[PDB]
Amino acid sequence: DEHKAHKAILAYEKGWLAFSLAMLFVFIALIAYTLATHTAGVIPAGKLERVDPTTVRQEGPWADPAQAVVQTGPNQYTVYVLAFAFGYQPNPIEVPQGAEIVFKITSPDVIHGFHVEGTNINVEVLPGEVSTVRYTFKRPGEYRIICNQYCGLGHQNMFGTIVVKE
Amino acid sequence: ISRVYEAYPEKKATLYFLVLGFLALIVGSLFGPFQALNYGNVDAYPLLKRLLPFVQSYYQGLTLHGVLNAIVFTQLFAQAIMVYLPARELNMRPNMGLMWLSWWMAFIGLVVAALPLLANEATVLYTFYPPLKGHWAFYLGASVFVLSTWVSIYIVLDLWRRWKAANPGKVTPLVTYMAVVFWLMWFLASLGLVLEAVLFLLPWSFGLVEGVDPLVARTLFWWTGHPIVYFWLLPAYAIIYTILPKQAGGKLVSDPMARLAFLLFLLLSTPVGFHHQFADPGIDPTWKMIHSVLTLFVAVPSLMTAFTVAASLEFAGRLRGGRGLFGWIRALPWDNPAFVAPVLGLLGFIPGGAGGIVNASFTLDYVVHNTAWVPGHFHLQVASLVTLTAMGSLYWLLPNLTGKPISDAQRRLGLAVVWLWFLGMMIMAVGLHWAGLLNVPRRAYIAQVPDAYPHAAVPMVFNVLAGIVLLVALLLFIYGLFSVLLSRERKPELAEAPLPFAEVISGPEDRRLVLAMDRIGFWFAVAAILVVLAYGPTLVQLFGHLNPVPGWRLW
Amino acid sequence: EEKPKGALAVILVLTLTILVFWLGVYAVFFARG
Ligand code: HAS
Ligand code: HEM
Ligand code: CUA
Ligand SMILES: [Cu+2]
Ligand SMILES: [Xe]
Ligand SMILES: [Xe]
Ligand SMILES: [Xe]
Repeated sequence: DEHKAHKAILAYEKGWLAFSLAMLFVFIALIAYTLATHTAGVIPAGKLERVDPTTVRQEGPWADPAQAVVQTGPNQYTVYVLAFAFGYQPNPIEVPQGAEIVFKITSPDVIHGFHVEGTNINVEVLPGEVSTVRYTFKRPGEYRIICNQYCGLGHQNMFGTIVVKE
Repeated sequence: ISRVYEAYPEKKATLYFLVLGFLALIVGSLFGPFQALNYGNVDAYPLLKRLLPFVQSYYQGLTLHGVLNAIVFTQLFAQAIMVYLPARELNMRPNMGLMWLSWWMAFIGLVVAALPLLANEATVLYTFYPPLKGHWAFYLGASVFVLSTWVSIYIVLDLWRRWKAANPGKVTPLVTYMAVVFWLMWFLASLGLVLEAVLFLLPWSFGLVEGVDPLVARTLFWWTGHPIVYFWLLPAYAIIYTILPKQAGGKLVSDPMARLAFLLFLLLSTPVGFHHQFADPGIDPTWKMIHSVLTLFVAVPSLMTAFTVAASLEFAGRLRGGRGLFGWIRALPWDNPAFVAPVLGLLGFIPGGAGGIVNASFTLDYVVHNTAWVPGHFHLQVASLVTLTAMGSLYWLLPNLTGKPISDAQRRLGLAVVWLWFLGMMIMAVGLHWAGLLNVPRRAYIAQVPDAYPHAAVPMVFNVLAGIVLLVALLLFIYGLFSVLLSRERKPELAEAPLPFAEVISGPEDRRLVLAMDRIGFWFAVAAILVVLAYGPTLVQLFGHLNPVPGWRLW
Repeated sequence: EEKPKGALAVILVLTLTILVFWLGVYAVFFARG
């Protein structure tokens, strides 16, 4: 008693530990799995791609919203998106289904979020930096973009739109 | 006018830390219910605006909420517990010059930062992410406030060194061990914020520079930004390991398991920050994977804890006449809020941690990042476990420090407070997690766009319920806290009582294991190499290609 | 006395809650891929 308890407890304890690590490694594997599939496309680009937030909408890929989408492969479209204080450009963004859409998103002011309702696209958008994410919609239609990073007083109203064309 | 202050003057300083801490918790938490209603799709803010006229927007309120609750309350509680407990264990006195200088730093720093916050000059939330530019007195105030802890680190290192000298060869006592690796951990951790503040935020808000690189700023932030939650937790763990078992009528079933847990926190708390930056650009995916792994390892200490504590409570339960596979649960002292409060805390901490381990799984984070789920996650962690622990500990700590006793009336009002808070927090956590799976973003005044989230109809109800429950609980806490700090009933003899530290069951195999762990200098240096290795590569590459951008005020 | 049945029971619950959360969300991740 009490000294008995002690050995028992410390015994089961090592058990519990070995079990726990095992289960953690199982998660480690299942994560590594997703990193090998198509679904890992949403992981932001690692390379630094610097831009100037004060000239972003005057000269460059983000200047003219009518130049936002650009076919850059046989089935690859690059969309230059701008998240700015209280909206998105272009609005709406119009893309084809079953194509690989490469988003390159930046901000002329503060930090915004780019959350595409119904997808795994959830990326922070930093001024002075390009956030590059890849994604292939499968399902058609009206995807809503939500800002999920506090940006000011109009944050809660900062929505946008994707039109993925059937 | 207190002799009890004159042999134990560390008692007084402790009390000032606690009181200042709970005041901050009260003030911050007012905004809670309103924020819960807001997530229930109700707009209560005009009512608030009518009561508290200085309140200019939902976001000013949320800045006050985060800052007073998550930053101020938690740091002052840590400072009070992780200085006083080791001091009483060692029966030594803390350099009282320095102790009172640390309390002033925190108090002056608080008041300096309060002004701009209250005056709507710093509505940037508790994470204050550039380019959002607050007033200079917010950054200066916070700096001083946080730096206070550097003094606390010194004080406990001192006490340790002095005890070491008077007991050559002896292993560091448990509580003091916890507090030492605790404060060393925090020192390592705090360098990220201090670097951000000294290199960028302070010159920036003083005028010296016009720009700040957002990516480096938030990379440095989250250097500190993760370990800081462990800075919130471990004072509660210190109490749960070394005080709860006694309140439950049992013993800590393992000393070395408790040391191991805290050692692992020193080792793995800091080099995991990129888990907060999964959705950021300009950080290598490889490094994110690495940090995701280290983050799952940092879960191990809390997995250990969950067994050890559980074991100790089972053990306590049995001593009390613990029946079968759940008898021990009923045999515990559910009539004592010091016991109840942190036990409930630890209940909610199960969903809490499970959420965290989700958030930690790299790719899975894209599901929940910046959504109502993350607030769901952390109210189970800090607003429940840590806060309940704190509240509960009023029932033994307050009397120890003041000599004021605790009526049976107060003890029962306590229990009500504790059950409501806990029930309120659980309801909310379902609300927020559900809403977060439905894409509802966090940090949003969503009641101002009523038609935006129709699919979150039923969880919005839960949030409304929580808001009401937690308001009541908060009110009853204020009532009950003051009733205890406003009476003149004073037994100096209970002020002279020992802290209800629990006894520890020891084994043979302890010795060598405990001895290895006491090699603090070694383990400190290993902890620091880990930070260099986890952050060094990335930081070097961000500093090579700085891209500052101007500030903005959008409130 | 003996085997810590209650402790085990607690970590069981913990284990199960972790699995429902993880696998639960792992599901949703693929559903949104
Ligand atoms: C004090 C509160 C804090 C704790 C503690 C905490 C724990 C973890 N969290 Fe976290 N968290 C993250 C991952 C973790 C992980 C892996 C853990 C782990 O340390 C948790 C381990 C816990 C366990 C493994 C549970 C053990 C359970 C026990 C020990 C209870 C047993 C009960 C008993 C024994 C009682 C029995 C009683 C009877 C009567 C039978 C991640 C991802 O990596 C994010 C970013 C999400 C995003 O995208 O924004 C994050 C976000 C946050 C934020 C938001 C920050 C912001 O505003 O940006 C806060 C405030 C926070 C606080 C805290 N969090 N977390
Ligand atoms: C009165 C009880 C409380 C209620 C009803 C409550 C409710 C809420 C709600 C609904 C949010 C979401 C706000 C949003 O994202 O727009 C929130 C945020 C938050 N809460 Fe609480 N809370 C309470 C107490 C606490 C306590 C005690 C703490 C810490 C000890 C805490 C820490 C935080 C933090 C750090 C945030 C996020 C701040 C930010 O995102 O800038 N809360 N709270
Ligand atoms: Cu853009 Cu919130
Ligand atoms: Cu963290
Ligand atoms: Xe700061
Ligand atoms: Xe502060
Ligand atoms: Xe934080």
